[PDB]
Amino acid sequence: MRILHTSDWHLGQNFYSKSREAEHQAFLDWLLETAQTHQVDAIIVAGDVFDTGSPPSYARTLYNRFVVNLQQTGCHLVVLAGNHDSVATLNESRDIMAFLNTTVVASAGHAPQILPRRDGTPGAVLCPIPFLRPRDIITEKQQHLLAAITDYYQQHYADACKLRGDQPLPIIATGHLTTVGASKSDAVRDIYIGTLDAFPAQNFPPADYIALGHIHRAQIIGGMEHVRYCGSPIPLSFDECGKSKYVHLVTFSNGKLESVENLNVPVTQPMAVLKGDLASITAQLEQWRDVSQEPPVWLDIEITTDEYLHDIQRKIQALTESLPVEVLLVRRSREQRERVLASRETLSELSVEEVFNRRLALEELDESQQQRLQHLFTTTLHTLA
Amino acid sequence: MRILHTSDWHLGQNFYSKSREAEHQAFLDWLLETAQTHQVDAIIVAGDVFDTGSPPSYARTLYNRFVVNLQQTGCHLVVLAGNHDSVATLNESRDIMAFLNTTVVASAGHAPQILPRRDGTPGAVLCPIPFLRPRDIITSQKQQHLLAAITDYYQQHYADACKLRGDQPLPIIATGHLTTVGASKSDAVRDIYIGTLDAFPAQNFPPADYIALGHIHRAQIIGGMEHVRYCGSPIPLSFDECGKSKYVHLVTFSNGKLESVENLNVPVTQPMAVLKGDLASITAQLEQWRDVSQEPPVWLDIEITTDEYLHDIQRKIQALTESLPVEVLLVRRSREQRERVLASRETLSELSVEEVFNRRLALEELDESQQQRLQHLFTTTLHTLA
Amino acid sequence: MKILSLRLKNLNSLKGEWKIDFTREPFASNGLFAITGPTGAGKTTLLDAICLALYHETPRLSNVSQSQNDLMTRDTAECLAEVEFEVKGEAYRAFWSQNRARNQPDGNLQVPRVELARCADGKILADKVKDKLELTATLTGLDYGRFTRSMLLSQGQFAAFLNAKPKERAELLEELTGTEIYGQISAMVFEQHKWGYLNSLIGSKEGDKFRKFAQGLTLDNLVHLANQQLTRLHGRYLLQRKASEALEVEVVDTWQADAVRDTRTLSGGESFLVSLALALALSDLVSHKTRIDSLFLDEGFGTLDSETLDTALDALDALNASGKTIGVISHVEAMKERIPVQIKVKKINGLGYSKLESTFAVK
Amino acid sequence: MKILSLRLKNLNSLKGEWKIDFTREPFASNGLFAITGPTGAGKTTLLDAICLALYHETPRLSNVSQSQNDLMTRDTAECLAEVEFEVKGEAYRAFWSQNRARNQPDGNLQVPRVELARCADGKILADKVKDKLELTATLTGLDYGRFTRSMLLSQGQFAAFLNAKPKERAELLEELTGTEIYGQISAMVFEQHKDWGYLNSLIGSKEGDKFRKFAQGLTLDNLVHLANQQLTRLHGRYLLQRKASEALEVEVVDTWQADAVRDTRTLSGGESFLVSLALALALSDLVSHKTRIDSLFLDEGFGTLDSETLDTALDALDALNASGKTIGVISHVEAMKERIPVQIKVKKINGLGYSKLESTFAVK
Ligand SMILES: Nc1ncnc2c1ncn2[C@@H]1O[C@H](COP(=O)(O)OP(=O)(O)OP(O)(O)=S)[C@@H](O)[C@H]1O
Ligand SMILES: Nc1ncnc2c1ncn2[C@@H]1O[C@H](COP(=O)(O)OP(=O)(O)OP(O)(O)=S)[C@@H](O)[C@H]1O
Ligand SMILES: [Mg+2]
Ligand SMILES: [Mg+2]
Ligand SMILES: [Mn+2]
Ligand SMILES: [Mn+2]
Ligand SMILES: [Mn+2]
Ligand SMILES: [Mn+2]
Repeated sequence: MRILHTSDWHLGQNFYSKSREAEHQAFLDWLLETAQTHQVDAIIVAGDVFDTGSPPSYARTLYNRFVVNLQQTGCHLVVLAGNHDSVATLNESRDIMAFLNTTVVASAGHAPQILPRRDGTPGAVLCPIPFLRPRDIITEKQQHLLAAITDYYQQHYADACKLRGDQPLPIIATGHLTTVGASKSDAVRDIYIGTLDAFPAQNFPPADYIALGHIHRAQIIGGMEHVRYCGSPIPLSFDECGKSKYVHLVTFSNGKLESVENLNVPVTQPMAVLKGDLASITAQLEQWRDVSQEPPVWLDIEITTDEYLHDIQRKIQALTESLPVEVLLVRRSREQRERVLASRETLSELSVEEVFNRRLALEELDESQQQRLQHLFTTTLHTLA
Repeated sequence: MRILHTSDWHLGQNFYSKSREAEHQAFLDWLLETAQTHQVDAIIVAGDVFDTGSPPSYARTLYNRFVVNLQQTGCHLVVLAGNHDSVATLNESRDIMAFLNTTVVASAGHAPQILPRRDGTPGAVLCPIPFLRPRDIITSQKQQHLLAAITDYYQQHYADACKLRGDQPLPIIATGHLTTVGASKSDAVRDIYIGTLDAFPAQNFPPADYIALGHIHRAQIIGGMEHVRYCGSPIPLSFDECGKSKYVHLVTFSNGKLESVENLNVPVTQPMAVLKGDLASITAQLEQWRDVSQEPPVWLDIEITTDEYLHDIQRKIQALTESLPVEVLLVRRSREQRERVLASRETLSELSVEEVFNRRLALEELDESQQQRLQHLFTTTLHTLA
Repeated sequence: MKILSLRLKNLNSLKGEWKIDFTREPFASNGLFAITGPTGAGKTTLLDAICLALYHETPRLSNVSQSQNDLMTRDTAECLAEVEFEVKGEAYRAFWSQNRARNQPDGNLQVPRVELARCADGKILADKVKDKLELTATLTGLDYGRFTRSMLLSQGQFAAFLNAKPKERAELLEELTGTEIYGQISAMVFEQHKWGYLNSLIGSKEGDKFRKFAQGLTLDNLVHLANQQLTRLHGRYLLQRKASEALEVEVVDTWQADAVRDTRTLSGGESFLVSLALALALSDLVSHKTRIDSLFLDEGFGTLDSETLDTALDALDALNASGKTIGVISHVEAMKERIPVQIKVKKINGLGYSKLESTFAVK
Repeated sequence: MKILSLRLKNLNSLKGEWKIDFTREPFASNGLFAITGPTGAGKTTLLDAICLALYHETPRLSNVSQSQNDLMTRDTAECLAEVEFEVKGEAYRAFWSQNRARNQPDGNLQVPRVELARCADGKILADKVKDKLELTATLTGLDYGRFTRSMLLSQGQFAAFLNAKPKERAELLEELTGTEIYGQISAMVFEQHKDWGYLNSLIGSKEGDKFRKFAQGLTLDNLVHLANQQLTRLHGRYLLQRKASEALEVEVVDTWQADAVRDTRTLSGGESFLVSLALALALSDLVSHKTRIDSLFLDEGFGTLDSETLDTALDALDALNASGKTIGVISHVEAMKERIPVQIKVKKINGLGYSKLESTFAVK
């Protein structure tokens, strides 16, 4: 059977006071016609459907319009819950979606269920795993929660394997978490910020497919081809190019995985990041000097040098008058702000000489002055110690 | 065809920090089995489904569970928006409710549609009219203005329904949610149209076969005409509303005209009482429940007309109500006292200095000598300075 | 005292030539409007533009002078606020300005170059900060300390009139009704007595006691109006004047057998509701001396939960049939659909600046 | 300085007698908890009990004397607040009770009685309001002013530490790190100068001041570093920065503009709440020798944030759930009741006017 696997839509996301409604509408239309054409039998969204817990009105308009236009196909939508999605909002409309060939799961502990294909035959089973809350599964700490997620996954794969009987039914699993060796971005919020850092790929149970998504860039974990991310179908935080936006059309063969076709999503609103000094910024602005693009590409100017003190935004706007581009940001860069730490525990155990050392570091000390003033200090402590 | 008519559910209402979830659950179960038994084809909720604009989780659970259990009967729910319901919350889920034999009308300006009967035949035509805001019907712009606006809106929609009826005699059922001139008003009714047009004359209504109205929480007939009828809330939403007159109206139509309006009552599951008078009258009325085993306790409130409020009154009422299965809600003083406390505008810019002098003398208990000696000493000395 | 229009330039994060006029089409009809935007959009900036243009101040920024002009927009060489306000039938136009050194985004701040004129004559009434301050204090009647408790309730300080000390409340009630002749009467009885029946009843030293009675009567009318408003917003409390010589109101708790307690023991949301009711009653008061027409709220609606916010917003629709230009400010998503006439404030792409409408730019 | 328990009785709309304990099973695990209820339910009362038991005062009512006890519940005879607090491994407890005359619901307000025991050896330490106030001021280090600056941000005044005057901030940073030796070292150089020429000029050492100002500036720089670490999740636009002045003072850096710096009294209401929450959470995580701020309670500022900012700030609030500090947040917003697992729920009882907690906290 054929599923489409996609994740991390982030509907109703606020992107520097810009609405992404046109891009989500184009993508949902495209997904409807692609699901018609390629003869798919299910669609799986693995978490982060909505961006906030109280999404706007047009976000719920988009999602309801997509689900109601899915009804004219014979398909079957499966919706998971990410770390952004509110639990009770999805649980309120749990069973009223079940009358529309659509199943949602937000809490932890749903029994794994079979799926129909487009002719009512039981095609595959899946164990739906949403984003597990650290209060939901448990009753040092990192191995505790790691083993908790591990035995949870083992338990649900055991129940799905028992449900399959002795029939040609593949196991699909879901997830919304981060794993080892993950191309993390800035749209990705951090889960288990006190407990975990990643998840080992070998802790997953073996299955015919493991559809995850938390990281918004498509990649494969380790070398296991049956375990894939999908990432967002749109750019979310300027770190993602307009080419790596894929939806995985997965097709199975007689109980085992056959193919994972990475069909790509066309771009409606392009983005562009601009780094360096101002002359290199102008040289990168040169590549739009003539082209007529009707949706203006959103820029993110990042200054690397010390030109931050000058009247930047007036100069950049005076540059970008003529060419049809649109600017969203002017900043000193992250790579500049990476190494601005340059430090620092406390002054509790820190000695007065080290306070005195930090006093001298602002001065112009010489080897006399780091031994004439320093000897006068170090004595006069122990004239009073 | 047999429709059901009800209104003013007020789901998720907060009633003095008590939830009405058990009563609404029992009523929705009862309405399911009753609409199944009597072979109803369309239920009409004529307004005020949800109490607030952001209802709780269990209220949306109740309403979604009711709509999803409706599908086994083959009925066709119609839901309107009262003066409490948020417009955008219904307008989001309109298109997804339309796939469940459920039409939800919240904005103003929907085309009148055709109900199916239970076997797909085009039974009736209804005019869905929700609570009209004072902005989506009026231009940029008083009392006669708003009255004529509502009147020509009703006439326009009735004209379009009469046109859509055509050759076949089908009943047109107009809807609505507003207050009229013969209105047994209550306390749960928030007052709509508070700046202008505090009532609506019944003769402005167009001549439809039935006019299903809301906003008044007691069963009532407006202006003598039978086909115009409130249906009222199915549960007591305040304390002044008596716990017996709680009806759903099964309306059976025949051959394009109105035949039967049957008022079938909702059984009580949470009784409530009102106790007025002096303290000994409260004790005498509390002697009623002195022996009866009653498993949901009767939420009664105390109104005290006399001046026994100022003592440790909640001590007395609590010590009385230890032994009874009662669970008193509140101990307020009196409404009728606070009716008479308004025996007092008349600002001091109008009120003369002698009138301010007169209000000073009224606080004293002065006699006619002092009301003439001190007054004449005052009333000459205004001009001797100013 | 009625705000007619408001024109500002590059004030906090607006960076333009914005001008709203409350005598144009969308404001004269309804009266009650709202200012809606996201967090940090610029909502309070339009609200302190009027207090800058009138009193050279801001609820946050105390001094705005040649030293430390902390509000004027970054990378901007100038700022100006200018309000039009009418009183007793005639109009006036206050104005305020600032420049940097040489029209450059950095430089030295200058003298603010302030003025105040009367419309329909062009006559310049004042040109210095002192003369303009005393001229507006005698023209409108109310200075800054009464403006931030009667006509404009700033963010976080909505309880400036409810929880005031008795002398500020006494000064505001002295300004609403002129009780000068009420002092002349019982100053005479201090000398006309040589009878003491009058000089015991309204017996004053310098006319003060009869003025205390007139203040008590004006406050009792105000408290009656406040309970008329308050019976819809929050039905639990009522206001009443204390049995004391100092003018103090306090709350009757109708739920707990009309037990009486002071106003500084209410809650946050309840105190917002009571202060909103009192400020709304102060607008419906009428006198021959400096009536309050306009009213601008700032915040408080976040302190109310949902099942109280709906009742308070439904009670706020009672003024669309009025001529008062009460304007409200909030960010709460329950308010953007309840109120039809809105001023929307938008952030332009996260550059840091903002803009509000297309019909409000001057150019 | 941490709060172990809290016992109150008839303090406000909370009738009866209640006791919560932060060393019991729901609070010792998570640390971050919430106090949730409707409008007027009694949420601020549980913080006014702490302020009353410690500093004989609440942020609304400036005195609770023989006269003017506007706190006690209508038609009740008496009230008492009692807190238990640990400083440096020592578990003291404070006490504050007041009775009306002859147990009558209306009578003469009598004289309050106070304890301030030690509770390890069980000895008492004070019996008057003066002795109790000065003993707790020298015991915890926190005066009532510094308490509302640091450990308890009351309703509507979350910006008490951000928008403070320089001398209050100087007193609080002087209390966090005992810097008397930094004045003592910089006292003798005034006489060791009278080479000592350049050193006494560089290390300003007249009366033990300029070196101590340098130590305060270093503590503030560490605190501002911790604050920016917290603030990079809540509101990514601003950054705190200890500005260059002779009086220690912070200001904000607007990264969304070029890098333009401006003072803290130009922020918004919601932005100022976020910056003050970040600063308070930094002051909790800071370590020192003199005094430690473990417990932290804050009233509602969350209404000023809109929907998406509230989502971001409340998602960034879960980082303290893997700690051992007892941050206790208070709001009524409907987003907070599901995002936080451990809650104290305050329920009004039937509209009588009183209220009650959950059934575990009853003293029975
Ligand atoms: N001189 C200035 N230059 C640049 N930005 C400024 C200046 N003064 C203020 N701002 C910013 O202007 C923004 C708008 O602030 P306000 O208008 O006071 O907030 P607000 O509109 O009330 O938001 P609320 O109250 O939370 S809905 C704030 O984020 C300030 O940092
Ligand atoms: N002496 C008293 N006896 C009984 N109730 C009182 C007394 N004094 C005040 N109250 C009421 O106690 C209630 C509790 O108020 P608070 O606890 O401050 O409100 P809250 O819990 O902070 O809710 P918020 O802050 O508005 S969301 C208020 O409604 C007061 O009117
Ligand atoms: Mg503001
Ligand atoms: Mg509070
Ligand atoms: Mn995601
Ligand atoms: Mn995610
Ligand atoms: Mn109703
Ligand atoms: Mn109604």
